[PDB]
Amino acid sequence: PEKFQHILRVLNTNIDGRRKIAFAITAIKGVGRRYAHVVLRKADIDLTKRAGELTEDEVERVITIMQNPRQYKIPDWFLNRQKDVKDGKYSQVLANGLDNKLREDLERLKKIRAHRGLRHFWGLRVRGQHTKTTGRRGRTVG
Amino acid sequence: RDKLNNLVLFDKATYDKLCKEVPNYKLITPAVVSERLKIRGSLARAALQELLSKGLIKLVSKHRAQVIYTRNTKG
Amino acid sequence: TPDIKLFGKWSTDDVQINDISLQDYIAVKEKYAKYLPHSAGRYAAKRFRKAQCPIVERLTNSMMMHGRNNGKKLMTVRIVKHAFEIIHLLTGENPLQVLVNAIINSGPREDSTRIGRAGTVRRQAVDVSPLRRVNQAIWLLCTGAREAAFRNIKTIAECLADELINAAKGSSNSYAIKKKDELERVAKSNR
Amino acid sequence: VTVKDVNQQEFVRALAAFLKKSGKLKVPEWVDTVKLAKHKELAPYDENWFYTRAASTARHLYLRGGAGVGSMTKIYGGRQRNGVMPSHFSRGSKSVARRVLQALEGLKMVEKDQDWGRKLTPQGQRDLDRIAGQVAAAKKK
Amino acid sequence: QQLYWSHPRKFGQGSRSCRVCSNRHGLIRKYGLNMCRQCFRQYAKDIGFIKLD
Amino acid sequence: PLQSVQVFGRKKTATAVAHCKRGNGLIKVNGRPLEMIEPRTLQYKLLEPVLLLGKERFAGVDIRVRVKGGGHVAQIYAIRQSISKALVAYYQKYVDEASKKEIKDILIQYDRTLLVADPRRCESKKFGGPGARARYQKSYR
Amino acid sequence: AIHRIRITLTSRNVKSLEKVCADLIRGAKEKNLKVKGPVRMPTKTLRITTRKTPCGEGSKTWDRFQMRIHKRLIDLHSPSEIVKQITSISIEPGVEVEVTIADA
RNA sequence: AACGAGACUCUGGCAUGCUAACUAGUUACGCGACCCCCGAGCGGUCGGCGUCCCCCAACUUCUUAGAGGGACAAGUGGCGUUCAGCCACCCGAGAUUGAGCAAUAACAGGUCUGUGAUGCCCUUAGAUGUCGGGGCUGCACGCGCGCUACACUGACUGGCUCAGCGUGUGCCUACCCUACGCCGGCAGGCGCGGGUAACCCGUUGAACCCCAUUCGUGAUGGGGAUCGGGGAUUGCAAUUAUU
Repeated sequence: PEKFQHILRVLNTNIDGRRKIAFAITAIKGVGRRYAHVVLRKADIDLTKRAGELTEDEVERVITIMQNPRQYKIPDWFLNRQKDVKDGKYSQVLANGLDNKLREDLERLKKIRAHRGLRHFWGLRVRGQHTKTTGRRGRTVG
Repeated sequence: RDKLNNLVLFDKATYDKLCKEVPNYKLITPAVVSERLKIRGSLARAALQELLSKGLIKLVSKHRAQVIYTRNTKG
Repeated sequence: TPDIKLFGKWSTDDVQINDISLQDYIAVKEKYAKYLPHSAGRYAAKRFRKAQCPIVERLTNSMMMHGRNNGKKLMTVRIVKHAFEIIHLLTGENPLQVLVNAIINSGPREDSTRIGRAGTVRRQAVDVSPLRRVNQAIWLLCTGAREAAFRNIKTIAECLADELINAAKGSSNSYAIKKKDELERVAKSNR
Repeated sequence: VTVKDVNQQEFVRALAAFLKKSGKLKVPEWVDTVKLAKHKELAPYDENWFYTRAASTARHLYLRGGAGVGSMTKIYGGRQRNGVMPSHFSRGSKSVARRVLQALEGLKMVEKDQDWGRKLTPQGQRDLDRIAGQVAAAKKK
Repeated sequence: QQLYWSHPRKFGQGSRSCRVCSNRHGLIRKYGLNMCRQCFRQYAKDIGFIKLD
Repeated sequence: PLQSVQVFGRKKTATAVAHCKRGNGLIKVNGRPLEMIEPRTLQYKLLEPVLLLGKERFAGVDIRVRVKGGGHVAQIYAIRQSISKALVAYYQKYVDEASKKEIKDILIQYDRTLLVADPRRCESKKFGGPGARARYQKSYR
Repeated sequence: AIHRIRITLTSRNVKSLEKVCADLIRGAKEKNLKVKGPVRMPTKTLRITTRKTPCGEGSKTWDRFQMRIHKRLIDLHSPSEIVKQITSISIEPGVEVEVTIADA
């Protein structure tokens, strides 16, 4: 039964109606599986059926409950970003805005030109890691 | 790995075959329903639960990782 | 007899051995019946001491390999209860008679070995012990189901029970009866 | 009967149901944001987890002589996968268990008894054994 | 001396030593011992331990 | 007189002290029925002596057991070994020789260390390898 | 007065210990003070497991050392004077003794 | 004749015999108290389930540690020169459970960076003996020991259920193991209490295992590398990200 619809498009990523609701949503960046099983329960809907069985009325509510999480009483610590830095607030970042935000913080750390941006620009590991036996790839030997 | 796809919703033909496989089959597990039809294993799980409510099949054994079903005990 | 133990559902009488060359190396009914295939066991410390413990127990032992199923003998008995159940429904025979046939049909009767002569490979065909036949036959059919369920929707229970049907029959659509004849095909050649 | 005489996997799943029927318990605000132990990777599959954990809590108090918030956590802790690093043991949350015990105590089926630690109230012990025989009466052990 | 002649060492390696030569690293802290493993062996018989297994 | 004889069972560190006292029925282990004890897949095993001997050797006794030590498996063999041995000792001491002689013969037929204790216990790890007999890899050049 | 006095003995040598325990049980029984025999307590293992080589080289070997201490205690109930009398006599080897004021 | 071998020492498997136990238990009631009819019965009474109550009760099977005993190819049947022994079997725990200790002679083996063991040579106030900030982690390659994975004999979420060797502040110049109560999603904070330890932490209510949900053969929820943002704790200080 329930032949009504299948694969659909939502914001910035195409989501299949093939998979279960929570796991389907995770494909959108800035949303993990842990972030989705919350947001579905705040929306007060089943997670025990497929994503192709949601109606347009329902999914319209999903994105609102997602993009104003503080106003639907999901805690601040449970967000991606707490006080971004130089923006002054708690925030939740989703697919195409995530990349834009990310590229800024790279640019910032070469603006000031800390140790960070130099390691980024040289293409070497940021965090405390040995590079002597790591990475390889490689070739060109003596 | 291979490429394969299964149906995650029911159709006409799935339901009709589902009613007629019963007297012909001694073993019915969701795995065997996966092969004889093109249907997902969790879909096939619940499809057999429906039949048991009708009394077409009979449960004979149960486990976490398996469920077994039999005909009508008419041979 | 008036206190005869089943498996909790299966008779250990009405179990035939269709060789005189493998009876008294199959253990299934002299007094070797038990409700479970788990024991402390003695399988060692004397050479003739392996043949004195049940076939059903041996089966549970030999299907727990590949480095992550060792020390999980309790899970293995779960697989055996489903196996026999499926075999009995599927064909109608008492599922111990199935297993005994499956062992008898799968055991190789001649095998080859190595011999070093002139610095070049020569091979010699030789025969086999009854105790060897049993050890080989239990290994081979278990290898089929172990391989099959290694990326399939089908569970290990389903695979194993299917493999005992095609072994117990002379069908030659199994991993066991295939490889049995392969060995003999070599043994003819370098005989 | 004594709760020992009946199955215990069945006992709890009926004791949880008893509470939820009777309007019993006071439930925290946090109930859809809760990992439910440190070592867990995901939130509960069940929304009735508060009722469920209160069942298992009250059962243990009947058996053992009762002990504080620390011991309850130790009973619940399990194995923590660490990815590339090999496993370790850990003990779960505290503030969930401290609300569980306090919610039970609000109905006065538990109480901070002698030698500073919770013990189950005689009224509490009465109610366990009351539904304990209902389990054996129902199905049949 | 004055306000510089020392830097606080009151934890870690540089604030413990051993009582038979003042050597560091390889030493046994356990039971209140404070003996370096090379020299511990030579005073092993001298009341302390004896081999048995 | 006050009929009470006590026995124990062993299997690789797991004591199970089973007193056999005059009565009828009501065999328990740890103050619980032995109709369910919780792996319950090896459930047929501890029941095995009772089932095989019939109910007519257990027609005048209450046997109860306390346990400690071992894992889930080894406990089952300990409790089985104790209740079996308990029965034998009771008949040798308050009834007569020929009473227990029959029962002894029945058990030792399907012996599974039902009257003796497994000697085997773990062997110590000695350095230069994991385990008690395995060795780390050794590389040449 | 009559005080429940507990005499703890402790040593590293089981022979030297035990005979001195026997002496203290004797001196008590001689005056019929209704003493309690030795209550032998669990022997405790001090272990040290270390390299045999100074400066690593050659096969990796270790060496298990152990010292076993022994504890045991005799409970008396008698006047504290006659206790300190019988305690101080008939002790020659290196064995420690600890007298207690009172016990419940 | 001697050394090494075995003998020996330690360790493990066998004692309802001996010795004796509020820092170890059991049993027995007395129980009174709680509890349910939970069982015979009726809800009484009798019994069951554990805790407080237990004793100037009884006992030491279970826990503990000392002295002893036990195992010898001893017995039986084969085989052997009928010797030394060997194989099978009875009895029963099979003479072999595992370590420690370990000879003569040798190596231009390793260690002057354990040594206030040590020869000789070198340096010694512009010091090779002290403070501050840096490095031993720097990466086109190569090699070795390991760890985690490639799933369904699985993962995930609930529920059920079992151990053993140890260790601990009162020590160096300064520090321990933690119960319990409260606050916090978590990391953690905070208030009180015990333990020199068969006494307190801890009847160490550990994991795999076990039972029921969910996922469905899909680089998938397998895998968690890499990496962004934020919160804690240790320290004088955490930048190259201590945890």
